[PDB]
Amino acid sequence: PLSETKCTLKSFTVEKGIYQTSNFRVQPTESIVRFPNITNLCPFGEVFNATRFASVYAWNRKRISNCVADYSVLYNSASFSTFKCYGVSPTKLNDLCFTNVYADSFVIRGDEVRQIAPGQTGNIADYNYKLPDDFTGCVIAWNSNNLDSKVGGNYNYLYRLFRKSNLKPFERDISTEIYQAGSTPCNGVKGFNCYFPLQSYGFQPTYGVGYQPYRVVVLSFELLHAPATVCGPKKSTNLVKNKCVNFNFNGLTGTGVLTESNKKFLPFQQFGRDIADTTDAVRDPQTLEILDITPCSFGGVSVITPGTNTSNQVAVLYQGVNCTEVPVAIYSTGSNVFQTRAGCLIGAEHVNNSYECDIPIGAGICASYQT
Amino acid sequence: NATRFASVYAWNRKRISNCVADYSVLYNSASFSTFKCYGVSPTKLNDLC
Amino acid sequence: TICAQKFNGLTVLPPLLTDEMIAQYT
Amino acid sequence: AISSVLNDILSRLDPPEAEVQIDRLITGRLQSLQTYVTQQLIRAAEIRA
Amino acid sequence: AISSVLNDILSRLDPPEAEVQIDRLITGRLQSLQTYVTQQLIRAAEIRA
Amino acid sequence: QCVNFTTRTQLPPAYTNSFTRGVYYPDKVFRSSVLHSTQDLFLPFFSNVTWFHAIHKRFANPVLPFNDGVYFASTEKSNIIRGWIFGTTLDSKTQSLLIVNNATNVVIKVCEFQFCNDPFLGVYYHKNNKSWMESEFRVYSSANNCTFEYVSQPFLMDLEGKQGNFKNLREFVFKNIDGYFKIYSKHTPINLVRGLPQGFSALEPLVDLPIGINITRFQTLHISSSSGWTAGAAAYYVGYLQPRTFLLKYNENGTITDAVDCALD
Repeated sequence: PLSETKCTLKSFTVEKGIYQTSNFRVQPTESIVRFPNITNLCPFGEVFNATRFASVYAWNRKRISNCVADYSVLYNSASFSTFKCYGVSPTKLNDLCFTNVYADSFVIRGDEVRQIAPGQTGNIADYNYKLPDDFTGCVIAWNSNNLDSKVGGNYNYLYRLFRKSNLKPFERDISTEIYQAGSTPCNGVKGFNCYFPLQSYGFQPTYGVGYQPYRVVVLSFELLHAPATVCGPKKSTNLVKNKCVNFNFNGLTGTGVLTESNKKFLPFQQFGRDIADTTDAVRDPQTLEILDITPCSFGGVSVITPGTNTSNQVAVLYQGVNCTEVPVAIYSTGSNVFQTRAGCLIGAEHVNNSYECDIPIGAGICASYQT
Repeated sequence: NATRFASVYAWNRKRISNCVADYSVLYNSASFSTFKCYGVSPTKLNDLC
Repeated sequence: TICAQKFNGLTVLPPLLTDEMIAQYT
Repeated sequence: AISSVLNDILSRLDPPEAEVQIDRLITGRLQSLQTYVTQQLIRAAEIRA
Repeated sequence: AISSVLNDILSRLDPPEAEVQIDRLITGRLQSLQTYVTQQLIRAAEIRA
Repeated sequence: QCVNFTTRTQLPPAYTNSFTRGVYYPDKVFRSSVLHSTQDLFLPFFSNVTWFHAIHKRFANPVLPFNDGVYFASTEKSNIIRGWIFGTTLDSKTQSLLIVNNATNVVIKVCEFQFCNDPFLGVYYHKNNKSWMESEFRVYSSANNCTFEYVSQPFLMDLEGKQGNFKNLREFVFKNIDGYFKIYSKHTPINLVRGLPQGFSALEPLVDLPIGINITRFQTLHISSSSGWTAGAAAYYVGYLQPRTFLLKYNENGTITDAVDCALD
């Protein structure tokens, strides 16, 4: 600590006084991981390995809930031509928890895939499938030419070429109403400057790379704003109390000391907040008990030193710290320990005889180097 | 709607001024294969000076 | 005539003259 | 930033995107400390007076 | 920013592009008014003295 | 089964002052001894709530619009009101929502229902055991594609008794937002004859079902020689939710005890 004061003051000589040095902070004893004991895996075989997808004008929307995800099977699959996320990293998906998950499944031409991304425009993004500017989620696609292409052209997949106005994010319009591009009104099936609104893709095995059919699944899930229904493949650990721990309760990551709380959460409630609108209590997601959350002790470290021209002996004040914490941080010899109202004072001898103040410690206490 | 345009090496340059335009006739017409803007949105042309 | 403050890195230091020491000078 | 909580940025984004979001929190939290210290220096002059 | 007028930013950039320039104008003007209030607090001590 | 109910008196629509009612817990977070400001779709304080009632002579089951979510309340004796119809077409062209609050639990079901013009429920009186038993649900003629179904936590509610004034106040909030249909509820004891009770209590959330259907209208479900009946006295109130900022007061036990409407005065 004397070399720490010389370092902090940028000087090889230090005058008699009390100087601030790197803050004391009690470290996690162990981690805690808690999630509900759900087992069944999500419908990723029925979403990504389905026999066929719908046309882009009638894109399918499947709900994924009450299941465990395994995104290493999907991301590591060589069949996927792109697996690109816009509000999460693909490697974080297995280390992450999901509120609501929706799979949007449809087929488009590889040249049109460029319009599926958030913030885009053009006939696909404008008339059949738009993502929001701040889209959080992942776009997954693979070449399906062997599955969905025919030598004369598999025209069974359609898009929307005509529409009265542009559509909003995640709007789906299946309607086949005839569109009038000219100012003159029309009736029946077709006429001058009057068009059928949908158009078929020219899906042929002779098409160049980009002109071939790609199957697209877009995961448009939401994070950290509602009760979770899809989750990472994490095993729940044992739960401990009366110790400083790195806890995680259904994604509630933090470091603190857990204790049994008297806060009466209502049947619909799971997390408890303080006047500052921050979490101060949590109900365990598997065992229905409420734990009071308080972070570990920490504060500045003050070094008390006579002059360098006097002595190399120094004393250390752990500000805002209960003495209990010192042996926990196994000066650990002690036999000079004393709890002051400023914090835990170590390396200094407590003397009952009152003297005039020399080096100020705080809360009525002062130190000095004496015989 | 002119009868014919010039060769691209001698492209014609006509001045449009002291008049009111109606860009809904051009943008909404199905006869046009390309209507691409690069410093304005095609939807803004009718709400623009 | 506090807990959240210390929990967010805010530390309040005690005065050198306590509420009795200030009253003793008075 | 996408979240006020540094752990929610680090739990969702890699080393490239997480630093971009965290720099928003560093600049804003840094401005909040300069605002607090400026108000405390100006109020300290009132208490000195 | 591109322009100090917010209507010029809104009438030009797309919604996703305008947020960047608007953030520059908001942050800058937050510093402008913060600097004003700071100097007014400094001068307030002079007039109070 | 479906029957055209013609026995009823025609009166103009009545309105009453909602003192401080229509507040609910907007989130699932515990708070205590704090003042928290929040904006959500609540019934505005001191607003004109529309009044409907069944008498002797009266039996209100009309189709009413459902705009931005609706506050429902019921002043009751003898448990006569038994449920609600929510939907857009209500005739099997689309899905529709049926909610019934029977003697034991709340049941929620979404089908391509073909509803009756005048729907009602029925109870067997003194059938052998000498106890009144809910046994009839004459509300829809067909249900072609029942996609969603939910059953609440069970409870015990009686089907018998007679009193000179209304004793139970049952309050509900129904919202249909971004495909998620939310139900909030609270029960409060009262001593009133024919007016909206003066008081304050916050509604606890019950269930949030992702039903994904359009609800634009609703219709009440009341409990009853093949037509004509005596309607047991019961009354309910309909108000529409508005986006309003409130300052909420949490007590030591974490219960909202008071609230301030930021646009009131």
